[PDB]
Amino acid sequence: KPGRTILASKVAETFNTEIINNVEEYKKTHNGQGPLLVGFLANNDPAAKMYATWTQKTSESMGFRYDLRVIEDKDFLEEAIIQANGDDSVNGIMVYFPVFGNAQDQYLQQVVCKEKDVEGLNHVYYQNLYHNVRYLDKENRLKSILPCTPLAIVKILEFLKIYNNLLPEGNRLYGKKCIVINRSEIVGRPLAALLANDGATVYSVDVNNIQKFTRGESLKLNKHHVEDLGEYSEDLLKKCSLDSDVVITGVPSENYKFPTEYIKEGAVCINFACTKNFSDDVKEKASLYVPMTGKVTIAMLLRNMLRLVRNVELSKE
Amino acid sequence: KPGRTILASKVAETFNTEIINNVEEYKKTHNGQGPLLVGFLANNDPAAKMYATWTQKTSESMGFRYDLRVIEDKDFLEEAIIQANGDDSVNGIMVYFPVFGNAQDQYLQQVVCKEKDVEGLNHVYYQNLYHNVRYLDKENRLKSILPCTPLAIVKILEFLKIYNNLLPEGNRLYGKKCIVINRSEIVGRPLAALLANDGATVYSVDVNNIQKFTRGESLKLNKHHVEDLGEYSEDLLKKCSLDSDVVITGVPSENYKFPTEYIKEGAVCINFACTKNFSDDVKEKASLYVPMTGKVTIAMLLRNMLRLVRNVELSKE
Ligand SMILES: NC(=O)c1ccc[n+]([C@@H]2O[C@H](COP(=O)([O-])OP(=O)(O)OC[C@H]3O[C@@H](n4cnc5c(N)ncnc54)[C@H](O)[C@@H]3O)[C@@H](O)[C@H]2O)c1
Ligand SMILES: NC(=O)c1ccc[n+]([C@@H]2O[C@H](COP(=O)([O-])OP(=O)(O)OC[C@H]3O[C@@H](n4cnc5c(N)ncnc54)[C@H](O)[C@@H]3O)[C@@H](O)[C@H]2O)c1
Repeated sequence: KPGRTILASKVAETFNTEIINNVEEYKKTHNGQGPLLVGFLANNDPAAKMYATWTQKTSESMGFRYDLRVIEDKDFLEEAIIQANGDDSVNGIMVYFPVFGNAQDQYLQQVVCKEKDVEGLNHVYYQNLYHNVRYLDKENRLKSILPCTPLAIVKILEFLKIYNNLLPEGNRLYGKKCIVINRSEIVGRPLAALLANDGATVYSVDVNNIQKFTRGESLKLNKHHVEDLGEYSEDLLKKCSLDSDVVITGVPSENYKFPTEYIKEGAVCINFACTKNFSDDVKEKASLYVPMTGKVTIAMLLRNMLRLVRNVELSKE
Repeated sequence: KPGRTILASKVAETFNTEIINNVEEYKKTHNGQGPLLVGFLANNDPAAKMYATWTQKTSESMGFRYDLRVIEDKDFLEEAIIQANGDDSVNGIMVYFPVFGNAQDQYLQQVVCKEKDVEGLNHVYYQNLYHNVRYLDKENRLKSILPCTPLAIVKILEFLKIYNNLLPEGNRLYGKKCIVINRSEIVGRPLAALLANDGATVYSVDVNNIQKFTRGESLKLNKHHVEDLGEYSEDLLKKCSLDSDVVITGVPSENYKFPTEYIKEGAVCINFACTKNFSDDVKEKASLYVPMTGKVTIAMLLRNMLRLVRNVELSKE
């Protein structure tokens, strides 16, 4: 029996009602105006532009004052971010990567004012995710947000009902096997960790080697315990994936193909890469298939902003 | 006439007297004990171990309580850093890269407690270097340190007398042409920038393309203006280098060779890569030749620590 297909939009539909209401309350207190979310586009990519347009329309639709400040020359994007940080009118900032396409982007993600960083690119949010820190302040008022991409995927699994919503917080994924074909510091590694923290065993795939992320094994630090595995062998990946009942993928290659033999029956497949790295025939094998995150990522990024704003008001004094 | 050769040690000799005296004053106030500098070694590299030993002996020699906490499995190095951050006894922390050998190391460099980060790996010090910020606080008490590697190279040039010590601060390199064969976010890019900020025109070389870093061109941000150049062409590099009277190199390849034809007569050559990327015959062409930074980097890293400590006492209330 062929597997169904769930669109990112359908998942995002769920959050609309929640997000909207939060914005309305904001509008009251802030004399009719909603929060100003700025988006920096500094790359010449049709896909990025398309996504940017999506974020634009979706946010405006909800009631956000969205501004898409496009930069010509890469190096000035930084400067733009600086004055934007100081711009009180600006309530949230996001950057459309790849800007430079290397370490620089990772530098830039640390330039955005932490309080306004809606995507959760700032290092602090990453540490907190790895060390299971829920808040920021001592008095537990300011809740620490998580980077939208992995947070979205999680929410996707929650929607798909994989997260057994009958177990205590941080263990809903107990008896589950997951595999993430990506270990990028921006999404892959954090995603795998985030999953493992919820109970599931994770097979983290990388070009060089594979690893097995599991629950924290220390008392000095509540961080996921990594179990290193054999060097990247094609047939090895197969074995790992076959055991995994949940597979996530995010390889940048526009011509990547995840062998459908690897997919286990009933396996839930999710792709976050801006490209189609999944082989079409995957439908009959996977129980559920989500072609691309995108729209879901946007919803999270938005609600994250709402949390940041609430945090600003919460830390106003 | 063949060019001379200056050893990193000889340069570091200069700072000994300064560093020592600062430590003695510290010893008084802190009942005979000097500052505790911890070094995390988590890589299986003969060179790194050798360097670690050097830092160990040099610091102890000066009067620093040096501890070399070696970690077996990479993933636990992080945890070690955390408890070390909280360890009040620890006055400074440094990490021996490559730990993981990828993005992770860049993640880890942001895990070290900013106040104890002696090498200047933390993002804040990088921003300040790029935005010419001298201090941290509003009242201009806490001076912001710069990452030891590029800071060392600068000090090397200051020693070599390239920095015309008769011009006002931040313009001693005015009529000088420099080229940096490295654009790593950790050293290359910051170094080139740091140089340009002092007046000199910089040719930043990368595997993909070359660029021309120059003085700040904006009023909204005091950041060096980058002039992008043609894609990396071998004979192009030649042209750039020929104009450059000062050449710095840091390519990781143990078998790299910088064609001596590129070197201009009287050109000052410096290498910071842990490997010999310079062709031996370079002596007759270059006016001065510094084989490797190492020892100088250590001295800076040390004095940086002294500044951090002074900053801690300075921000005690
Ligand atoms: N949907 C979104 O909102 C969103 C957000 C962030 C990232 N992304 C996607 O993720 C990509 C991130 O890649 P990057 O720029 O960090 O590049 P990179 O190549 O440095 O990292 C890619 C990661 O995937 C791994 N990978 C690459 N080829 C692989 C292969 N053949 N087999 C197994 N693993 C492989 C790499 O080892 C690495 O861990 C982006 O290009 C984008 O397409 C999408
Ligand atoms: N002496 C010290 O204390 C110290 C400190 C930091 C770094 N280092 C050295 O610098 C290296 C940093 O490299 P990385 O790990 O970031 O690796 P990487 O390959 O990601 O970056 C190396 C940088 O040099 C450039 N480069 C590489 N090959 C080149 C070539 N053939 N021609 C021109 N440019 C080239 C790359 O484009 C990049 O900008 C280290 O391996 C180490 O050897 C030494």
